[PDB]
This record gives sequence, structure tokens and C-alpha cells, in this order.
Amino acid sequence: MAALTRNPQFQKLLEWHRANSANLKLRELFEADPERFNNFSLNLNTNHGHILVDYSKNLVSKEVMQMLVELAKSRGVEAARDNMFSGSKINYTEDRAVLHVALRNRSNTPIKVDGKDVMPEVNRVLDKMKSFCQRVRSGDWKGYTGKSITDIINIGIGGSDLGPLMVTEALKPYSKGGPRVWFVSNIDGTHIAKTLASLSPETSLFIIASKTFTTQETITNAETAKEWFLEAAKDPSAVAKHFVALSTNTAKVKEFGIDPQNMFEFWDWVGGRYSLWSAIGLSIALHVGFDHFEQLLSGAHWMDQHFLKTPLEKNAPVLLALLGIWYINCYGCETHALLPYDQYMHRFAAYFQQGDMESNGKYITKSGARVDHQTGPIVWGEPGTNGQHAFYQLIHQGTKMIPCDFLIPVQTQHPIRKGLHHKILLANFLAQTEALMKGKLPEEARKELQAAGKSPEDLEKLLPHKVFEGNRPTNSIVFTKLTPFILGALIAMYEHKIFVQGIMWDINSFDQWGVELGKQLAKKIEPELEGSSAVTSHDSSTNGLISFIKQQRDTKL
Amino acid sequence: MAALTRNPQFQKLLEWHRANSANLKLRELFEADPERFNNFSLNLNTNHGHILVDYSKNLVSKEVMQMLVELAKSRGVEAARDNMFSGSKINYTEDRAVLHVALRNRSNTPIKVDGKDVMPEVNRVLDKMKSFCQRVRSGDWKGYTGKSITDIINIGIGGSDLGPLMVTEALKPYSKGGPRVWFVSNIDGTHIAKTLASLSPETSLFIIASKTFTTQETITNAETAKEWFLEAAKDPSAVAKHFVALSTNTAKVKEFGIDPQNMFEFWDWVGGRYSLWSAIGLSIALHVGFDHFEQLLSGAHWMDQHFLKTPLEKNAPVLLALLGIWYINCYGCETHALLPYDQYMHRFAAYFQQGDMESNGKYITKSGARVDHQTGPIVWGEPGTNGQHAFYQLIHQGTKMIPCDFLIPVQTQHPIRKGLHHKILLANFLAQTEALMKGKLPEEARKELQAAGKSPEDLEKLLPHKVFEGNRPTNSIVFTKLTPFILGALIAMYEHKIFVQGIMWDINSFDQWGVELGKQLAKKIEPELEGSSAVTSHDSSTNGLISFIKQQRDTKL
Repeated sequence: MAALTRNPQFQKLLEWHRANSANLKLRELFEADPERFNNFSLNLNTNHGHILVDYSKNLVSKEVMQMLVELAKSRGVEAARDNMFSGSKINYTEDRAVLHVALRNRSNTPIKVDGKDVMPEVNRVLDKMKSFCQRVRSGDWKGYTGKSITDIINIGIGGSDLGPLMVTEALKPYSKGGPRVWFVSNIDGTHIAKTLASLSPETSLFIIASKTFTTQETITNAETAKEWFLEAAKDPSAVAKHFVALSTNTAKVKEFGIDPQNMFEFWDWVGGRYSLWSAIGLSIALHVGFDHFEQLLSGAHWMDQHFLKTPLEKNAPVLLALLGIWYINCYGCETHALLPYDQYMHRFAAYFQQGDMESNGKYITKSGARVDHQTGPIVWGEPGTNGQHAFYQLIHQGTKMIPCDFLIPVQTQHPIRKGLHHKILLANFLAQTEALMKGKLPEEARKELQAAGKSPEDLEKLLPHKVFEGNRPTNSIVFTKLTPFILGALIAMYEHKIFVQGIMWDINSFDQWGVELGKQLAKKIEPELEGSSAVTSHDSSTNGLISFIKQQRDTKL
Repeated sequence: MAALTRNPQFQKLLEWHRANSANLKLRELFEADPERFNNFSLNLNTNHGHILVDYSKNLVSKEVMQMLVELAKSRGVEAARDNMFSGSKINYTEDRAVLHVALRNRSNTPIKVDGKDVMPEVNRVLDKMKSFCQRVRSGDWKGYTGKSITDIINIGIGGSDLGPLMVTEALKPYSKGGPRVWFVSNIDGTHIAKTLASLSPETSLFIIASKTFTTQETITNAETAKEWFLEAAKDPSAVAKHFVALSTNTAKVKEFGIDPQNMFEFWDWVGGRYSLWSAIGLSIALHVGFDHFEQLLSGAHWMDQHFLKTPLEKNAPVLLALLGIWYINCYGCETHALLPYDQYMHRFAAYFQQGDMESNGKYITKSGARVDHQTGPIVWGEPGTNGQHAFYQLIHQGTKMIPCDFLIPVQTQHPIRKGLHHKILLANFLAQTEALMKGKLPEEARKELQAAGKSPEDLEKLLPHKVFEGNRPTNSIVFTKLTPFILGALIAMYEHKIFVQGIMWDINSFDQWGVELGKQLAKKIEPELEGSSAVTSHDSSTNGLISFIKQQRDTKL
């Protein structure tokens, strides 16, 4: 088997689930214990706002939580965590440290890799970012015609895109005095084309985000941007005024036409999907200002310290991880829904699709043996209340068990109409988890149908359709306000949840070998598309699709 | 038990799956039969472009497809379809017809409800839409200060939002010379606030989209918009120049204060999640022009006729539906991924989250029996290559089986860099399904590591991590170009897929009782948020969360 399934604490948990889980009813758990909320929630005071992690509406008892905590311990979570924080090379397939925690280490306590403190270099790059932010935001940095920059365009894929996009979207209110920010990520020419259509080459600055500076899609997009730029500027020396790099490849950066002074470095122990805290976050710092960027880092730092210092049984990311293990490995739930009741957080779910799924969508353990159990879930979601009018029908009355995290700030950035909109938003946030837990009994629905004037025959037919079975578990994560600090804390919290789950499954949360095959096959297909000659080098489907492409590309519609 | 599980053709299929499915290996199926693509694909000629539905990379044989088609016949799919098209009241819990097909019935062949042809009224409203679009787009329609309209704002949620938003996004290249379109949907005040911040009351036209005209989010947003407008206009008569309604509820439209001549009517047999084809599509027609809206309808009509007239074994929506049944009810796959390799289609998956999940996320059958089998899947996805660089790690090397539909136009709207971007996009579209099908055997990975010059120890350490198990099934849907017509055909294709699955599960695809409970509970919580006193009326979590809200809402951050 595998490390997890051979673990006696896991076997005990699974056996208990088999024997007892059918008896777990949320309605009954709350009725039996008025202290349930108090005992199954964490009210975290960060000194810059509170984060309430309410996990009480979960299918767990004290005994279940105890078994889960014991499993975390016996899977080595405490030791593994300390190893991450100390710069041990826990990314074992690539033999790398995992040090996104160093990027936001505001305390500056030395963290060594290969015997050398990484903090001086972390802080040097941060200082460089700060100086660049001053130059651009002040208007001192001039474009090729001598005008201040009004637009910043981040070009990057995956981890070089999702974080900066999600964070600038979430922190939009903090962008007064900052340039507009745009994100180009898709190789699909539509993306860069529609972006450039609304820009002036005189006042636009491009941030090319790529560690190697050879990333195909990113560099292609970058080269398209440069071509567009040079059509107007007609001077290759002007490129340095309008293009900067988040990279370590000095030579390639120089060759592109970027001044190497404007290459913002990061390190191999910064995973792409954990990189917004590094140089990769430059577009964030430009948009909302360096002070706000430091606040974002500080919030993550607070959560890192919480994760590091807190006993497992009251440790927010650990508990979220454990509830996930319960639903994934005991209930067999494929998915995890992230439902922020916040329009600014509209890209939060998409972000954690990479953060969670690329980390933990794995099947080989540390020993090299295949898992014989489930690993990472499919993450998905849309903001409330919109989701209520799209897919909550299935959550309430479908055939899937779907653990959901509901998230909301207490204070809105836009308290319009004396708080009326936010009052309604909050009411829905609370009602939905209540509804998912309680459901609606036949006796409740029957009375409603009778009052509605339904005939005995119509009532009988309609009754089962109107019943809500309930017993659908949720987490409610509520925070004072979505500030840079609080957002930082929330992202870090999920980062550490993902870490804990990865350790428990005995997988590597920090590599991504599963992207390789698609890349290899794409490189082979690219040159085959040119010209009218038949392609026969693949399976008949790939061949047939290519044939269709060649036949249909000249058709006039 | 339920109709599906009692069905002998279903039990035959499931028994076959149990005995034979482990012997289905895609790589070997393709190697053994050069005709596989030919035998398991449909090349549809619409006379306005081709749609290739390639289902050959699925875990199916001729025998499987035969059994599925036989099951469709046994479940009365053709009769149920004919009943939909004829105006039979197949929405049995609400006693309503289901006639989104009437909305786009370009043939104008009578379709009767209660003995009365619906087509005259369908066409009357379409004519009203056409006339209104001409007046606004030409600049003839003037605001309260005598200026042409520059901005249209759709206010609506769910079915009154997702379609118009998805379609205007997808058809963006067709919007030249149209007014800017905005979508306000969330009750979250952020949504309307940041929209109004960018607008002038003098040049903005609001479109209040609501079937019932009583949805709290929509009416509240609409009232906020009206208040903002009237603060500037200071004249109630001016509202008629700036507010129109799309609804079935004349009385509530009048009550809100909208001119009866400013109401674009639809009917109870138009489901919200099937409503973009109706008056609800007004924002589409305004943005891209009524001619392009007619083309969208015409494409849907083509697909309607395809669905109606084609033998099941060669019927695109039927085959897509059957493959889904295979994966859901035999393999037990919770999810269905929609992955359009098209940035314009970035909201396609979100649209079908409602279309699919609100339709088929059900648990009660026509007989009144609770299902003892799975119904609708969780739909999710991001456009390629964005999703590709976020979560494909899990699709390739996780522990979940995830049916994926890959979609792409052969011709891009933006053939920049002499087609370079689209070449890369196409190569990745093709390579990913190739990779998912083929995988990479241990011996193949071994040879690669050998060639890289890895030591025996390093090779052995890395080997298992480099293996791709493959055998991951996909559909590839490729079409000449994403025109209004082709988009209409594609949306209708999935609508009918959803219909077929619903009939086979014996559920009602056209009601949505599951949204009621959340609405009820939110109304109760609303007034409880007012004031500083503790709430004790609910379970301890709901109470505790309310306590947190009250304690945290006055903290200065």
C-alpha cells in the first residue's frame, strides 16, 4: 500500500467512518451541544483584524477531530513543517528548498539554504521593487516620448499570472494613484490583441514574468508586444523604457532589449504557484503601492507564524487540511468549492485551482510507490450570491457531497445605500450554510404547500421535490475587512492547508512533472500544422483533427 | 428504485462495464484500428461552417455505443424530445411547456401551448428588439439631456446575467459600432458601485433583466441604479429614456416604475438558464447588432433541427449525453470539464455551470422516487491555455477520472503574427488530448532519463514521477470559426445534451426548487443584523457568525 493507508491512525479513522459516519447529522450535533460553535471555531486576532474560521457545520465530533489531529502528528506534519521553514530541501524530486515563507519573512530571522542566509537577497530585490515603484508611480519614469506611464501590462503564464491578477483584483480599492494594470496570459492571440488595442505605446510599460526568460507562450506574447511597440517607437534603444523582466536570465533579458538593472530576481525555492510574494508580485506593488505590498507580505508572515507556533488542534491551516482529508479519503468527495461572497475576490477560486491542484494533483509517494488512495481535490467556485442562481441547485438537491468554504469580509469596501447591499450579502452568506446544514423537512414543506392552496393530489406529487435533505457541511471564513494584510493572511492559510495535505498523502506538493508530456507533444505538432501536406504521424484522432484544421482554415464565412 | 436503475438495458451496460471496462486501453484501441477516428466522430456541415464532434478518444467500443443508444431508446428519449418541441407541458412540477426552441424557430412553423401558436408573440418581441436596437445603435435614442447612449448596463442575476455576459464576451469582435456593455449581477455593492463610478447618467441605458421581476439582488441593484440616476436627472419622466425591462411580469415592471412600452416580454416556458434567446438577449443584440443576434438564433435553430431529425447513433447532443451517462453512472465521475481553447469563450464553462447543474442537479424522479444513482455532474473549467497552466497537473497525474471537452475554432478572430499565436494554440489543443490518451509508459520514461544522462540512482529516484498512466478520455469539438451562428449551434448542442441526460435520469431538467430554502432563510436573517443585540434564534454557528459580524463591523481598518 502507501504511507497513508498503512498508517494505524488512518486505519482507525477509516474504520470509525465506516461504522459511525452514517449517524452523523449536523442538525443533531448542534442540538446536543450548545457549545458546538465555541468548540469548533477559531477566532484569530492578527492585531490587524480578526479571521474567524468557523468549522462547526462539519460532519465531525470531538472524537473525529482528535483522530484527525493524531493522524497529522503520526504523518510527520510537525517535523515536515519545521523542515520547510528551516530551508531543508523538501522538494525531493527536484532537490530544492521550499521557501515562499522566506519571501515574506518580515522578522528577518536568518533562513539558510546551503549554509547561506537568503534574507539579504530577498530584501535586496524588495528594495529594488520599491525603488522601481517610486519611479513609475511618481511619473518620474518616462516613456519614449517623455510621458509618465499610465498602464502596466504583466505578461506571464500560470504562477506568473494568476497571483498578480487575483491580488490586484481583490485589492482594487487600494490602487489610488497607481497605474492601470492589465494581464496577458493566454497564447491565444486574442488576449494580447485586445489588450494592445486599448493602449498607447507612449505610456505603456510591460512586465515580462519568466524565470528562464525562454517560456514559450510568455516570450511569444512579449515579442508580439515588442513588435507593436517598435512600430510606433522605431528605436530599439526605446525598449528599455517600456519593458522590464522578472527573471534571472541576464543574457536573454539583455538580448530582448531590457536594461539588466530592471531584472527583478527570484530563486529556485520559489515555486511559480507560490511566487506572488516575490519579484513576481511587482505588478501588485505598482498597482497598490509598495506599502500595501508590504502589508500583504506581513499578513502572510502572520499566518506563517500562526502555522509554525500553534498546537495542531487549534491551528487554522492544519484544521482546514484535516477536514479536507476527512472528506476526500473517508467520504470520497472529488471536489472542494471556494465561494467568496465578494466580487473583488472573483479570481480567488481560479488562483487556488493552480495552488491546490497543481500542488496536490499527484500519485507518486516519497518512496516512489503509487498511492492507493485519493489525493488533491478538484477546486472550483464562483462568488456569492451569483452562484446561488447558477449551481447551488445541485449543491442543495443533487447527488454529490461537496465540501464548501464560504468566505466574506464583515466590512465592505463600498457601503452604498447605508450598508443595504452588504446587509443583504451577509444575510445570504449566513443563510446558505444554515440551509445546507438544516435542509427542510417533509412536515415543513407540506405546510407550505397546503398554505399555497395546492390540491391534495398536487401536494402529494410536489412534496418530495420541495424537501431539502440538508446535512451538507461547510466552513465559514469571516474576516474584519479584505485589506492587503488580511488577504495575505488568507492566501498563506490556504498555502499551508495544501502543504499539510501533501505531507499526509506523502506526495510532493512542490514539483509539477505532470506538465511535461503535453509540452513535448505540442512541440512535435507545431511544425506539422504549416502547409497543406497530410499529417499521419499520430493516432487517427490527432491526425483527423489536424486534417479538419487544414481543410477548414481557408473557408470563407 | 428509479427508472434508470430498473431499466434492463442500463443493468446490461453496467454489468458489461464491470466485466470489461478495465480492458479498454485507448492507446491500444487506436493502434488496432486505423478507422477509429472515422467510426467515432461526426463532421457536421451546417452550410455556415463545420462542427467536428470527435468522440474517438473515449473509453468506448462499437458495442458500448450500441448499448448506450439502446438505453436511450429504452428511456424514451425521442418521444420526450418530440414532446418538448410540440409544446407539451414536460416541466411537470410547474405544469409548464419548455420552449426555448420556439424562441429561435426561424421556420415559423406553429408551436402551440394551450391550443395557441406562440410564434406570433415570439416574433412580435423580436421585432420590438430589432426596432429598439436600431434606435439606440444609430444614436437616434437620446438620454434625458439629449445625448446619444454610449453605455448599456444589464442588471440581472443567474439566467438573466450569465448568457448575455458569456455571449457578448464570446462575440466581442462583432461589437464594433455598438455601445459598451456592462453587467451588474451580484448584490455585493462592489458590483454596481464600481460600474456606476465609470458612467454618466446622461448616456447610460439600464436593462433590468428578470423573469419574475422580484429577485432581491436584481430589484435592489435596479433601485440603486434608479436612485443614482434620479439624483442627477431629478425628473421621474426621465426614467423612461434610461430604463427598460426584460420580464414576464408586467405588473411588477409597472410597479417598479418602468414604461409598459419599455418592457420586452417573454413567457413562463422560457427557463432562465435557457433564456438568452428571448428578450433576455437584448444586451447581446444591442452590443453586436440585431443581425448578429438573428444569426445566433439561426445557429441554435440548425442544431435544434439536427437534434430533432437525426437518428440517435449519429445525433451529436445525444452522443455527448450518452458518453456522459457512461462516465457518470458507470465510471462514477463527479465532474465534467469544459475547456475551450479560446479567450473570447472565457465564460462558456461558467454559463454551463448553470445550464447543466441547475438543470440536472436533481434527486426526485417523475414517478416520485428518489434517485438511487448519480444525476448531473459538477461542471468546471478555464479556457486553454490558461487552465492548461493552472490545473492540468491533476488531470494528467492526479487520482480522479475527469471527462473533458476540448473546444476550438480553426480560424481565429485575430490572426496576428501571420498566424503564429493560433498555431501554438492549436498545437496545444491537439497535444493535450493526445497526451491524456497516450500517457507515457515506465519504459518510455526510463529511456528519456537514460538519454538525459541520469545516474542509475537518480534515474530510479525520478522514474515513477515521470510516468503518465494516460487512458484519460476526451471529446474534441472543433469548428470552422466562432461566428454568432456557430456559437448558437454550440450552445444549443449542450442544451440538448442536458435534455437527453435529464430524460434518461427520469428527472425534471426544467425546474429549480433547490433555490427556495436559501432565499427564505436570508429573509429571516436580514433584520437580525440591525443593531448591537445578540441573536440566539438559530443554531450556534449562525448565531456565532452573526455575533462576529456585529463585533467586527465598527473596527477601523
